[PDB]
Amino acid sequence: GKLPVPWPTLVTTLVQCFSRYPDHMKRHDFFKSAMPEGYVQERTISFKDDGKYKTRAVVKFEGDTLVNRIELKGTDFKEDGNILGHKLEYNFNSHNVYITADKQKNGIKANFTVRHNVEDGSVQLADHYQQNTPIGDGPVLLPDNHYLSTQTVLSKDPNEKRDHMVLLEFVTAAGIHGSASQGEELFTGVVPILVELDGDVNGHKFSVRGEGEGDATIGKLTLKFISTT
Repeated sequence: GKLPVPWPTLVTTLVQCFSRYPDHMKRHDFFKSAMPEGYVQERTISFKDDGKYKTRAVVKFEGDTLVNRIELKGTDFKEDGNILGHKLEYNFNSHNVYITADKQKNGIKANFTVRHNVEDGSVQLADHYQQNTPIGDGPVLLPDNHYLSTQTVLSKDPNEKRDHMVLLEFVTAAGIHGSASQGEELFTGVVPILVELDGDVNGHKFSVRGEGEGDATIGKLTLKFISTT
């Protein structure tokens, strides 16, 4: 049934291994280098003047499919804030995701602030702190400082009765001028994606399933998400 939080607030949680890394930046793509065993992605997302999401995801291949399985816990939300009050517009701004190497954890950190347009013309900030750690023992690529630049469109399937989100997204790496990892080569074509999210926000339980595909050569995601609550 109807999600207890707005769909746009879940976009960042719902596969940065599909980012387009230009040729001169291929040695800085941690995300693909960790595949197929994958990485743990953790965030705290602080909704300013409101509550927070804490998320933990395992992103890895299962056969031909790139799977993102997430547990999301939301706390400290206001009953008539922009999130539980469903006051956010159905769209998604462009952001820069600033990445730094975390040499101690053999992974990366990222920081960025999402801007969610509110229906009254105000803006709801969602401040993201992110950490990714590889699951496997094999070498990974630890990047120089750079960012991912995003572009997203949200739409609906006119034939879908369930609460859902159709998403199209393009992401390119920037901020820095043969394959740089074996894991990079698992992304050379179109790759099927499965996303499974289990959520609890202020005791409102929900789940989301997404399916679609990624084309990392052009930085493109095409996914449809359904509330499986």
